[PDB]
Order: sequence, then structure tokens, then C-alpha cells
Amino acid sequence: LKLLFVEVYCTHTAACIFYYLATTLPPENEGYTWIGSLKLGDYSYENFREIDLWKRYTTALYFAIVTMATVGYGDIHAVNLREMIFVMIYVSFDMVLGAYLIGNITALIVKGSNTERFRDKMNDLISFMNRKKLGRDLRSQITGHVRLQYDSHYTDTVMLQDIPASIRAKIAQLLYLPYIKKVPLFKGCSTEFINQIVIRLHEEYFLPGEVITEQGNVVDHLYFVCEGLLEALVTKTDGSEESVTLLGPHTSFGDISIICNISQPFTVRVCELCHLLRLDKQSFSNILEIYFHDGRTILNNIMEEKESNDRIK
Amino acid sequence: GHNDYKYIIHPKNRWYKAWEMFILVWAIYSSLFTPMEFGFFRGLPERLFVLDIVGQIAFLVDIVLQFFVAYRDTQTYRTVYKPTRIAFRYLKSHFLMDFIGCFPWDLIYKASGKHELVRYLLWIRLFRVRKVVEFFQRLEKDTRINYLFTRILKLLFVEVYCTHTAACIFYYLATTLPPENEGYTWIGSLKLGDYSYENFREIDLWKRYTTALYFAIVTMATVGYGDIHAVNLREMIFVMIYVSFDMVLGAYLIGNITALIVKGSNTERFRDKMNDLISFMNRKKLGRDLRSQITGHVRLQYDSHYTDTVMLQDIPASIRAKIAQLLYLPYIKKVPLFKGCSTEFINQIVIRLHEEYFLPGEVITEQGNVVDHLYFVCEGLLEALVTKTDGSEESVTLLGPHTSFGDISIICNISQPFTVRVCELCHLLRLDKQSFSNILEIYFHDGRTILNNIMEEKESNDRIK
Amino acid sequence: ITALIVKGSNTERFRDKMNDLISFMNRKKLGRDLRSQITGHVRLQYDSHYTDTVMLQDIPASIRAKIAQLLYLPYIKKVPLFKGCSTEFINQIVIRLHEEYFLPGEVITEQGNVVDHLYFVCEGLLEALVTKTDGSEESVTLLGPHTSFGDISIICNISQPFTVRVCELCHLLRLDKQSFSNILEIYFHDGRTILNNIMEEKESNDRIKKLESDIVIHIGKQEAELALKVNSAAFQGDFYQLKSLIRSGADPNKTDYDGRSPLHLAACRGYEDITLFLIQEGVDVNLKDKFGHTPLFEAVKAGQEGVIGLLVK
Repeated sequence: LKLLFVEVYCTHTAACIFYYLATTLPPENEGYTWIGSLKLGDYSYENFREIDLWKRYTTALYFAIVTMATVGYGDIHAVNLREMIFVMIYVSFDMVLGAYLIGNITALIVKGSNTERFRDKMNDLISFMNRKKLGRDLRSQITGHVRLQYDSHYTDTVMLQDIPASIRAKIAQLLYLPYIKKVPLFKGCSTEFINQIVIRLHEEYFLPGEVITEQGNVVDHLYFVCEGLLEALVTKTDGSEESVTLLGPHTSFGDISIICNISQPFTVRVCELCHLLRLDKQSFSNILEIYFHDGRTILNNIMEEKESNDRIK
Repeated sequence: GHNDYKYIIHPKNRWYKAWEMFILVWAIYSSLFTPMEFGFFRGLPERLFVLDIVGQIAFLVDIVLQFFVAYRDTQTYRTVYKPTRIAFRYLKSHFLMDFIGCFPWDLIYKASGKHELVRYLLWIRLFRVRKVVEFFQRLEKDTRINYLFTRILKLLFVEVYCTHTAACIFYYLATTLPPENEGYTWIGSLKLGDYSYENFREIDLWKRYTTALYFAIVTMATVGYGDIHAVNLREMIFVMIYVSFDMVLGAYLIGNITALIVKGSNTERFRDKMNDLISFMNRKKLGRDLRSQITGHVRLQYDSHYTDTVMLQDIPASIRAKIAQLLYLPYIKKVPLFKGCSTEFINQIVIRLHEEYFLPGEVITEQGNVVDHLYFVCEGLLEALVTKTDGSEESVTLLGPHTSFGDISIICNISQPFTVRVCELCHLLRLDKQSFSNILEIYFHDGRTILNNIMEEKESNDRIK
Repeated sequence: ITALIVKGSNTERFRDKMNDLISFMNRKKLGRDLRSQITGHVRLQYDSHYTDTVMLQDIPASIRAKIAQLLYLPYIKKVPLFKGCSTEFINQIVIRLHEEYFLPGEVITEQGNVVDHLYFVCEGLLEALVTKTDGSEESVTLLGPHTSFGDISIICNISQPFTVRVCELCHLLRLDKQSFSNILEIYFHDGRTILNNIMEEKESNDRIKKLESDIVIHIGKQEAELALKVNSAAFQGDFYQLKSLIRSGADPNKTDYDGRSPLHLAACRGYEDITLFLIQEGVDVNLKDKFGHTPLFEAVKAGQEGVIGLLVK
């Protein structure tokens, strides 16, 4: 924008100076000036000193703007030696300044982010997927999840890796904290423990119908639903999976298997787009290796809370 | 919700896609004809009276269908199929402009006493180019065509439209002057060759349009021959505006192309590395075989696409897990370490896996280095050696495909016994020690079954003995 | 054309590297002499293709070892410091070295400094500036091509005997203390070959020959003190330090000033694992100390019946 404004000022000044150099010659020699000898169509700018001000300004600015884009129609052109020198200076300077404009626009475009980077990531991912000949539905899952990640700004976490663990912990305690309070799994805990639980959390968004974790699996991620609706399904030998509970907002799941040190009791399947905080089972464990008072208070809360659902109980 | 309210069309429904390709052609024609019928026609002649009417009808139906097609939400990201919800989207987003465009503006102009200001409303039909904008946006999603290439093609179409409209406006500005003063216009004084455009309002439509478009195109590339130039003050002002905007547009075109060349370099990166690396070999006179080894590694870097294995860290855990369950699971079965265990244990090994590729001659694990990863040789051959006190290395049994090495050291929780070497290109599937350890704790019976397989694998190779 | 120009100019990279450095130097308000030496050294680095190491960053260990054995190894094999070595040892150092080019009329190392890195001489002559009590210098050895410096201190566990002086432009070959120490513990007989060389090549060296008298003493107290560390670890119970110490070239057959073996100490203490490892070495089961105590009698004296079981075994 600064360079375009410099273009505006420079062309306006060039038009004014060019017409001025036309006026420097005495009127009797008007035939040797660029405007006094200018015959466009029928109108001949003969007594150019006595033509309407805006007609003269439009003519001079016409030339200036034309030369700025180097169209060089030639209809209006330098005739004098003073006009020759001024036009030389003007176009020589305008070359560099228009090259600066081109360079700034090109640098802007080169600094392509968001849709540009995501597009590149999509192309690389599509190539890799073709190499693995993955399931077309699973291919849709891959593409949909990363598209969601683009819209749900998953790459934000990469940026958050730059800011050190201190300010990062502050970002987490200023955002994840209410959501972690609402979850009843941590009904009673210490401030340090809850802060550590918040720090290691990672945001992730999931697409409806998908499987968060398979049943009978070594769960390595306790999740905390923030938005949307999730659910748990009881797969038997026949495959007649049965609903356990609609994992609504603030319904932590995977903690049962994690604390019980058992396999995933129920396949966790998605119903709507869900925002989930994530905590690696290992991380929750190491925080338990320190604040085990907190963990046994959980264990009591596990008793009383799981009493609610007979499937969970 | 698509059953809840019928007649609703899916956003990517097949018939709607066909109608999109049809209304896209009509939108291109309407946006490329409105400037023509505006500038070159002070009243559309009856010869094309049908062709305009049908045109509006073509969009009139589209005004109705867009009131039934569903739209994917930007909040729940889910397609919403409710006419109550669907209609509001049109009524707010673009219904006004499309509806104003659909009026018989030419007929209204001819039915109001030939008032030009009424004909100025014809430019509302230029907003039908939003269809072409949507088409280009959708094409950008397709990985078939580069995003920057789509950008440059969009900019080329922008130049096409801008030059066409500029030529039409230029001829219109020529027509605004009265015929008796036609000599003051840009066209009424044109004397190209022996042909003078004296009575320019009576020339054939295509000769006039080609002259105006010749001006527009030669000024688009700023060739500025000067044969056709602005003469009026309205013509001067319009040429200044067009020239400035086209300077900006051409700068953007050069920027898009330059960014496509700079950023969009895939094998050129390997070539750039080759440049200075070949300089290295040449200034140091490396053996041709060693030169081949280095070039093989660099090509390998672009041929192993480890980046295509790094991406999986970004895909979430479960979906990555199913990728593993469909690819690494055969390789997992091939392992003699697992052999016959519970399908669940095998599946958990499958889930947590990190595919890697290595280079011939380069070594992978070192003697005395605490094992941190459990490697399966899936497609390749691998050979370990142990440096003694004198220094000579101790050859061991080679690790051919469908085997698992480093497992014993992980089981004993001891450093890597022998410095292992990559003989050639190997599909070295990797399992972290901690993941395998947790999997073993959950599946203790499978763990003991592995222990049996382990004793058999111990007698299998005397170096593990 | 823009991409060709923006791919970076080898000089522009150098200029950018230099600028950044100079900005740091002025930011720290540095002095002219040091600035000139720094800028010159950056110069010699860039035109001698310092970035080759950067290029060598990506090609793996085997190929890097091969190019090393094709460039450095012919030059290293002509260095008498490593004549008599197993060729394996020489090639190993050759994997772990770094060429460096210094400006004429300079200095790297300083008499009495911590040696850290070790240096060879691929080409050029160097002057062994040994600062006296008054402050003057005398060169008792001229380090020409296929010579070495820094070795005297590392291999003999002293500090550098000399402030080395760069007589002219010189390409030398760097070997870190820590890596050299690794490769030196890997090999044993040729490490003693090093030591013997360091003695026999100390002939031209004269003030380093008084250093060499102290070096005779240094080999003496090195093996003695090494044995004392082995015995002290045996008594203390640091089995891990026992392993590391024996892997530092320690002789399990060495006894301390009381003619007491580390086996003896572990026997009287009862550390049957230290005893067992020194057994794996093969220390005499029937050795007698100055006081007549045998590892057997050492074990029986303190009632170390487990150690007695290992001993009778």
C-alpha cells in the first residue's frame, strides 16, 4: 500500500512537472512542447496555456499514468530536450519503483500460509495415502480429520511450542481449567495436581461416527469431552455393540481402563464433532506418581461416580 | 435430517453437480456478454431477443434450486437439510443480487423510453461471475491441480474478464459522445491502414469489438502500440484507471507465477543438493562407487519419503492406529517373536509402530547403546558385529526379512549387544520400548507365550546364545 | 530468474553469516584485534568450504566414514603419533575428526590451558610457543605436515605444554578430547602403542622433555592411581564405576601400595559382583597380599561365605 501511494504521488508530481516544463518555453514556441504540438483526434492543444485546467491535468496525468505502466501509447510524448531529460528520469525511477512493487507483491504471495500450507499438506498426504492404498473410507477419514484440523487450527499447537513451557502452562490454565473443573473424575484434587493435569492436555477434534478407541485396547490417552456428543459401545463376539452412555460435554472417558489397568471396556464411537482434551495415560500416571493423594481421592470418586451408571458400575 | 424434509438436494449430489456445470457455462456467458450488450448495444436487437430471455430463465431456475440445496455448516461442519434453514442462507447471502440480475433489464430499458440509466442496471448481472469464483474455489480443493497453479489460472481469468469489460466500457465511452463529435472519440478518429472508422456505429459488431479488445489486450500487456489510444477526457480517465488496476493485476500475476516457481520446487530440491554435493565429490575426487552411494542416499531421502511417515504423527492416534492395522499387521504376523499369541496383543503391537527406512552399509544400532526401540526387519537384511578388545568385529547371524532384532536386549533391559549394520534397503518397522512394555503388562499370558518364543529364538541364533 | 537469484548466493550466505556475527560483536562492544581475527577466520571457513560439514550432516555414518577414510586417513597414517596403531583405530579416529583452516600468523591453544580438543597438522608448520617465567618463548618442536599437537596433555593426563603458534596458513585436523577418549578405551594394545610413541617421539621436544620426565612420572602415577581407583571402587561398592574404571585401561592384576588387589577388597567387603567381574578378568585366586591375606582369607576374615563360595568355585 505504501508503494502504491508512492506511485500516486510520483505520477501526480510527474504530470505537474511535465506540464510545467511545457510552460517553461515561451508561448511562441508552443509547437516545440509536448502539449502545444499535441493533436488528439480533432482537438489540437494549440493555446495550451488557455485550455481548461482539468483538461490539461487529465492530459498530463494520462501520460504520467501511461508511462508508469510503460504502456507508451505515444499519443502524448516528450518533444523538448527538457521534456526528454525529465521523461528519462521519470521512467528510470519508475522502473525501480515498479520493480519494488512487483517484489513486494511477490514476497507477500511467497509468504503463503494457512490455505497454502494446508493445501501442500493435503497433496503430500494424498500421495502417501495412494502409496499405502489405504481404505477409501479410511482415506475419507484421514482427509476429513486433517481438514477439520485446518479449520480447527490444529497447527496452532506447533506455534504454541515456540512459547516456553511457562507461558504455555499459563495459556493452558487460562483456557483448559474450567473444562477440567467440570469433569467430575477430578471432583477432589489439589491445585498443583489440577494444574499439571491441565498443562499436558492437548486439544483434538473428532468427526461423527468415528471410533476414538477400540474396545479391549491398551488406552494411552484419557480424554475429556468439551463440546459435542460421544458414546460408548459394547462389542460382543456377535458384534452387537450396545450403547453405554452418551458421552456428552464434560464426560471424561478412558479413565476407567487407565486407572483400572485393564483393556478398554467399551469401543468409544463418535456421534457429533467433538472437542476433546487429551492426556497421555503415561502423563496421568507420572502425575499420580507424585500426587497419589489426589489419585486415591479420585479412586473414591470413581467408586461413588461409577455407582451412577450400572454399565460403568 | 435428509429424510425429515424431502426435495432437498445434497450439496454434492450428482444431479446438482450436473446443474452446477450447466449454470457455470451460463454464468460465464452472462458475465462475458453483459459488457458486450451494455457497451456495443444501446438496446439489444431483436435478433438475439430469444437468447437473452432464455439466459435469464436459466438463472431463474437456479434462483429456485438454491432454495432447496443443502449447505455444509461452518459451525457444526455438518450438512444442514431444512428448507426453513436453507432459505435463509440464500435470502441473506446472494438472493438480492441474483434476483435483481434476473429481471429483463433490456426489455425494461426498451419499455421506459430508452433511458440509459436504466440500462446501467445491466451491470448487476456481472455478479453471476460468483459462480465461476465458486468453481475455482472448489477446484482449489482438488489435489489434482496445484493451489498456486489454480491461483495463476484464476488471475488469468481475471485478466480475461477485466480486458473484456474494459474494451466494452471503452467502446461505450466512445458512444457516449454524440455522433457529430465522433471524431473526438478514440474509435471515430481511427485510421488503421486505409480503413477509417468514420461511421463507427454502423460497423459490424465483431469488427468494433475486435478493435476495442485489441486495445484492451495490447494495454493488458502494456505493449501500447499507440495506434489505438484515448482521445477524450472520459477515455483518458478510464485508460488511467484501467492501466493502474492492470499494473496491480499484472504485478500479482508475476508474483503468483514467481511464488509457484520458488515455493513449488519438489525434485528441484534434490537437484540443488546434488549441485553442491557433486561439487564436493569432484573437488575431493571421491571414488565413483562412493559417489554412487552418496547420490543413492540423497535420492533415497526423496525416495523413502520419511516425511510421508512423519505426517502420521499429526494424524490422530486412532486413525493412525487403523492405518497401522491395515499396513503393518502382515509384517507383524511375519515376526517369529510374536508367532501365536492373542489377536488383541498382536493388534496392540500393530497400533504403536513407527515405520523407518535405512541405507546400505550404514549402521543402525550400536553395541553398548541402551536399546530404545524394538526393530522388525520386514523387507531387508541386517547384520550385527561386535568390536572386541583388539577391535576386530564379531560377525553374527544375519537378520533377513520377516525377523525381529533388538527384542532380546529390550526383554532383558540391557544395552544393545552388537553394533548392527544395514546391508541394504530395509523396511525397519519400529516399536518403542515403553509401548511394548505396557502392552506386555496388559497381556501377561501373551507375554509368557513370547517368552517361550524367546527361548526358541535364543537357541535359533548362537550369538543370542 | 527470480528463483535463481533468490536460491541464495554462496557469497550472500557468507555476507549474511558475517553481518549477524558483526552485529553481535558491536552489540558486545568488542575489540579491533579480536574482530579482525574472527572475520578473517570466517573468511577462511567459507572459501575452504566449511559448509561441507553441513553437507556431511545428512549422509549417514558409513558414507561419512568412507569419505573420511579417503581424505583424512592417508594424511593421518603419516602422523607418527598413530604409527604402530591397529589400522582399525586409525580409521575410527578418521571417522571422528574435523578439518579446520587457520589464518597465517596466529595461535589456537595456550600453554597451561585445558586441552579439550586435540589437533593434527595436515599441512603447514607450527611453532611451539612455550612461555617462560619472564614471558618469552622458545620452540622446541616445529609441527609440520603429518605432525600433531594437543596429544601430549590428553594421552599423558597433563595440561598443554605449549601455546601453539600458526606460522602460516594451516589446515589441521580436530579430534575432540571426549571422542578421542572413547576410541582410546575401545582399543588397548595400540593405546599403549600411543603411549610408547609419545615417549619415543619426545626426543626433539626439550622443554617438553622436562615435561616428558614429568610424563614418565605421569605414566607411573596414572597406572598406580588407576589401580587405586579400581581398589577404592571395590571397597566403596561402586560396581558401575568399577566397570568404567576397568574399561579405562585398568589392569585387574594390579595391586595397590599394600600389595592388595581389588579382588581382595571386594572379597573382604563382600561385594560378590565386583569380585565376580574381577574373576571374569582372571585375577589370581591364590594371590597373597603384603600381610599374607588371600582373597579366600579376605573373605573368611569378614565371614563373606558367598564370596567364599565364589572363591572356592
